[PDB]
Amino acid sequence: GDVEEAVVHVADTMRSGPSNSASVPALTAVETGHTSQVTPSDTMQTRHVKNYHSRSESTVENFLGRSACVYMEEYKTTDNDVNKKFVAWPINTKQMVQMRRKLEMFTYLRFDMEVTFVITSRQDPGTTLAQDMPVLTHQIMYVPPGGPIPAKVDDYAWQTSTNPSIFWTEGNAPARMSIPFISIGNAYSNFYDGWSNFDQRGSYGYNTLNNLGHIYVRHVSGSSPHPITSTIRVYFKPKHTRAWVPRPPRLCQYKKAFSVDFTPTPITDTRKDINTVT
Amino acid sequence: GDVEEAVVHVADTMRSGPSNSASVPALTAVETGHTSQVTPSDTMQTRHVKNYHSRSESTVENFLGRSACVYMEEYKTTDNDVNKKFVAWPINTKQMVQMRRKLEMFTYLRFDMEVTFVITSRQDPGTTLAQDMPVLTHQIMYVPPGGPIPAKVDDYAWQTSTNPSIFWTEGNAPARMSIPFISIGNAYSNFYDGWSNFDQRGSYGYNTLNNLGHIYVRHVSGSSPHPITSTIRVYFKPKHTRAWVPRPPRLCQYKKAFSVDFTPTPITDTRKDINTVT
Amino acid sequence: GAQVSTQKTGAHEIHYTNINYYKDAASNSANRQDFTQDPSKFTEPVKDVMIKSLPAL
Amino acid sequence: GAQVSTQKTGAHEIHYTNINYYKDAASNSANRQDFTQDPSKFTEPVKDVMIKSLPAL
Amino acid sequence: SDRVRSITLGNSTITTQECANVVVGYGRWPTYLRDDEATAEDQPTQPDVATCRFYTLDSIKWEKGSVGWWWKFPEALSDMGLFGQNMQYHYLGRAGYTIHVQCNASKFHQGCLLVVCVPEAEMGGAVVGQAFSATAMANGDKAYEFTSATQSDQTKVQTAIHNAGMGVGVGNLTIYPHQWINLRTNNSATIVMPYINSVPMDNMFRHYNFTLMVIPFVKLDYADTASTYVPITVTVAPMCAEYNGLRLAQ
Amino acid sequence: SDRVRSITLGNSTITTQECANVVVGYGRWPTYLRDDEATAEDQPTQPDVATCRFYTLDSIKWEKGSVGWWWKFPEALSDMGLFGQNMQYHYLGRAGYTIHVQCNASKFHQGCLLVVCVPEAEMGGAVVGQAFSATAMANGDKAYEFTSATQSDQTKVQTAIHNAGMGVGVGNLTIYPHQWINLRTNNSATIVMPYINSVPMDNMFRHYNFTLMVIPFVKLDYADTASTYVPITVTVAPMCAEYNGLRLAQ
Amino acid sequence: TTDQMEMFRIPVTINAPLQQQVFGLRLQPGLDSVFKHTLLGEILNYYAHWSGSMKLTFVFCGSAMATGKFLIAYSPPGANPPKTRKDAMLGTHIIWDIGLQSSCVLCVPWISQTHYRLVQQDEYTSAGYVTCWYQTGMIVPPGTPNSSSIMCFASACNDFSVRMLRDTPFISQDNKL
Ligand SMILES: CN1CCN(Cc2ccc(NCc3ccccc3F)cc2)CC1
Ligand SMILES: CN1CCN(Cc2ccc(NCc3ccccc3F)cc2)CC1
Repeated sequence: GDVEEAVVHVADTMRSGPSNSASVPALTAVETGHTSQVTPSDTMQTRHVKNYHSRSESTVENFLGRSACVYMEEYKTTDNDVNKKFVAWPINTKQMVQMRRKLEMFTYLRFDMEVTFVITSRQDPGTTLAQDMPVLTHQIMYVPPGGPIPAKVDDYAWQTSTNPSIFWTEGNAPARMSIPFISIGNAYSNFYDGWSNFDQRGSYGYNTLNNLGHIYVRHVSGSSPHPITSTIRVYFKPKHTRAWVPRPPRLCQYKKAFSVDFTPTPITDTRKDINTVT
Repeated sequence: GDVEEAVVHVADTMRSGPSNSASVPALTAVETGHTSQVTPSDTMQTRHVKNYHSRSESTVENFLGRSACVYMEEYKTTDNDVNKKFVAWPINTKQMVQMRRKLEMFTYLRFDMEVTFVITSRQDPGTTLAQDMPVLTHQIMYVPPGGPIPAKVDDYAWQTSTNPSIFWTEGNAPARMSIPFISIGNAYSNFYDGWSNFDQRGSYGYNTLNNLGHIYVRHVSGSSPHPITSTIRVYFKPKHTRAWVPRPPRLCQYKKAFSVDFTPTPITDTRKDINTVT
Repeated sequence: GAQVSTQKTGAHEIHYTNINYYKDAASNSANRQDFTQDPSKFTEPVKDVMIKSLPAL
Repeated sequence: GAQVSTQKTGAHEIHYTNINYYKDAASNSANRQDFTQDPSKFTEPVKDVMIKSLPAL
Repeated sequence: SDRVRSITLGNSTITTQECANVVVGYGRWPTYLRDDEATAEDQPTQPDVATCRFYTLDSIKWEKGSVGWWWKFPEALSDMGLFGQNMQYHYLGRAGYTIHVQCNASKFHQGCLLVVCVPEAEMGGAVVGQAFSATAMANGDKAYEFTSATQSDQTKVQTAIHNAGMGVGVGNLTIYPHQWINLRTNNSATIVMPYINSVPMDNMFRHYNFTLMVIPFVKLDYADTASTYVPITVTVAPMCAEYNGLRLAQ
Repeated sequence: SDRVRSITLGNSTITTQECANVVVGYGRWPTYLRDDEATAEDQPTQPDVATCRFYTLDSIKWEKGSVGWWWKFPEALSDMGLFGQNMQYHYLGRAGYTIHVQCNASKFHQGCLLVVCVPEAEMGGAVVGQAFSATAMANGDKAYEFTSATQSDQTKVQTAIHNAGMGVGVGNLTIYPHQWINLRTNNSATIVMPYINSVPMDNMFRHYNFTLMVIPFVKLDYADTASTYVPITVTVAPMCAEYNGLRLAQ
Repeated sequence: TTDQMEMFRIPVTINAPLQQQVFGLRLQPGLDSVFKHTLLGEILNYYAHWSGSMKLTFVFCGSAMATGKFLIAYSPPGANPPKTRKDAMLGTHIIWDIGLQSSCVLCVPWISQTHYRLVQQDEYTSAGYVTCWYQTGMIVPPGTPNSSSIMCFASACNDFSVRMLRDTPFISQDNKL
């Protein structure tokens, strides 16, 4: 009641001696699509070995359980262009190459999410920099699809009544939050070989299923006599992950954020000849 | 269940009286390589004494269980030279003399590690220093061997997806982390009397077994109108230590970070004559 | 309502406590202590079982 | 899952509790409470045992 | 008497009528690798008797001006009987050793030698920041000479005797397994060195497991005799040797 | 199927998908020497795995005009791996052998080979009353050629194929352990030869335990194909080998 | 290779010198160009250490009437790679006979001084070489092609493992997409 209490090493080698029989483990047929299950004990004499190695670090949970940057943008506290004083990003995981490739090794995924925000500020260069400004504060707002979108830093939409938001002050620890599995389907889909219209027309590819919403950021009320620039980095960390239908890793460099377009690439590098080993 | 519960003083002297017999504990023979086990009770009359002294502070765990600096370097927030705005250090324990000598008293070691980072900043001198800059932030990245290495402060490699990293803000406590035993062998080796190539050629010495990786540091996004210099100090603290095959302490001053080279040194200091005692 | 379970160590030569503070299961920490696996799905997708010793065909 | 053990004091003239919060044994604190030792390995490496009272040879 | 010892390995025997006790490494006797500690999968080869036998490694001359000598193993036995051949044909090796040093003189000679096995005896070059080849520190069974004065040639190791070529005090070498040959009461020293390394097995052509060192701590002296030098002989016998990973011969 | 065989010795394996049964000497499997039958007193050495493994002894070319070939053992393996070294360093030796001969051709080729192991295959010189050296009958792993016509050179053995160089009818060699390679239904022949001699052990450099002979009894024939010859390979694996009386290397 | 698909086929000819090497390669699954981009190499490049045995499977894609034998040998680390069949046959090897069963498996045993090896392999942690040689030669009847091809498959055994996750170097970007 006060307390309730709650490891699989790799397979061990086994002693094998000389053999002479009709059994032929070495010979098989790959045409069946079946990968041979032979072991070194079946083709050579071997000693008894106890293996304590474990595959703990190869689990999908651990493989994907690392925070990775997915988007970075800059906004100023004061400027002439209204659009340049706040950020508006449609959520998607295809912006950064490394995590994109990591995720694209599986066709369908289902996981919880942990989001962390890193914010830094710097004073813009100029002819006069002498000023005193108290600590700045920032607001992060999440707008599910179809909700109102602010058009300026001081718009009424920033008074969130249902939209979740975070207020953060510089000098403290980075902000963090958790997000459950929020897909209409039974699992996220990295790829979608299909169209939008039933007549096989319109948008094509994974761009059709991206309806996760938007994220907005602004300086709460800071407006310095001189410009100050801030940068925000977003990090995603899957939790409680499940994956299905593995795929081959991508060979060609990415070129578009919402398409699979690519350029043909050689299979691999070359060497002098088939016998060169040096 | 709610709670589960879980000292060796030095040997005591024993009363000894006058003796006259054929036994001769005082006489021995060092040629056997055996150190005599005689005690003062075996050569002089002694009283009974109870010793409460303990050798707790001489254990290897406590002897090596102190954090020591191993590397310090400086990088600037802004400068013309790209290579001067970030640090790239190959991990090794031979850089600082004191901890090097402490570790070199044993041939093989096996321990967990605790790493602490101390970061400080200062404004570079100049003709104009009036500026206002928010708090700075720093990123520490660890790259196992063979991984991609950034070539500039704003390189893509800084978007770690698998490489662990720490983001730290000035004014808070120093960053800390733990590292398990990460050697391919069964124990770390301070010395290696051997070569790299099987033909007894190439690299020689402990430089061959140093493949621990690299560490990189940068200012996240700070770029001041005027230069700012930062310094980072790295501290190592072994935990759960085991040691084998003690060696004599080094007598000659160190001269290379990856070699045992030295200059001959006198055994010890001199005195007027063999009888001088003043 | 505290869970006690073993932690990762070594073969030849160890308990930690965990408590949940939030009402949403999505807030828990990663459950990276599972090590079950079965490769027969991708390595032996055939219908008829084949004995390694016997000839393939 | 709390461990209770004695702390260092004096001969003539005392409990602390410890709990582990992380799943990795490398995160624990130093186990500097062990005081076992045996110098015979380096002081008596001979094959035949020699009695101190008896002559060496 | 306890001053008489006999050792029998393979088809060879060693008898000494004037000797001290036998030092056994760190109290550990040589033994074969266990099943739960090995890493290689294939069956090893244990050429017992063929390889586990004594091998006289040449002989030196002890003069009044001698300073010391050293040998490196297992390279010293690189071309000695079937041991050398098996070393050449296998990728991995593992074996303990029994070292016996002989040095006899009359009851009118005086001198003292230190016999010590230094595991991982890494050495520094004569000139700091200058590399040496694998010929200034090991060239088969031949013995290398320590020097009284500081070495000057950049092509060889620093031979300063007082620093033992490892930048440490020569007097502190007692820590390692060792024995003393005092001409007053001893003629031979015996040390049984078990296999010490950070890995279960290792290539025996790339790594020097340990170095033997013989240093006269009291210079030889005598008067009015026809004997001008005291020869010194070393004999070594691998024990519980097993090889692995057969391949073309190096 | 019974036409599939697999043999595993040491770190080498042989697989054949088209073969006949395996012939076992005189029904006796190779084995180690027993205690009540030995004569030498010292401990033997059994370098199992290091020496008990397959060794491809070069390859010949089968033409329309080929007559036959022979090899002598253990001299044929005199310089093959650790087997040769151990042979060189020991006075006495004893080991059985497993001989596998490979020869493959299409279903449009025709021919028949006789594979036979002749123990004590003593041979007579080309000229009666004229001695030959130990180079006209064995020079390592190289194969020697039989001749259709009567030999005339006095420096070599009588190579008349019909008499098998032993002054006996070639057709009667069936008495010895043997197998046939018929291209219609076979590609390999396997023979397990136990140790046969009048003494428990013998010097392996002075005595030829047995001779292998491959004789085409039906000449190779084919028509309209780009393949001009059928290569033939021999592979031999010592079994239960043990040596004795170590000494300097021959 | 003007045709990329040609990289997957190992040529073979009817009339070859009695002994002739078919191919040779270094056993560096995570670093060698041959294994760099395979399904196994890609996984390894996300890690730093690896251990265990490996499987190499060869399939003969010639005519049904063709026949031959091949010797495939694995040479542990050494000062020199093998140059002739006599040198190669001393190490671990298997004799492959081509018949109804069109595939043969060479299991590379895990022979190493350390429990683990670096993916970014160096001289210290070498792994050896793998080579293939003609055992008997390829013979064909009339009315068949004079050339054939072989293919190789790579995979890990059941005792394989990896550790120390790292970021792969094969993928990079210069600007935000
Ligand atoms: C294309 N991939 C599909 C999987 N999807 C996972 C995912 C789901 C939700 C979130 N939410 C991030 C968030 C946190 C806090 C406030 C607003 C937010 F949008 C992130 C990733 C990623 C895209
Ligand atoms: C030559 N000595 C050998 C022992 N080795 C111990 C050791 C092992 C690992 C680390 N890691 C430090 C670290 C922490 C966090 C991120 C990256 C890191 F590299 C330190 C010491 C020291 C060298």
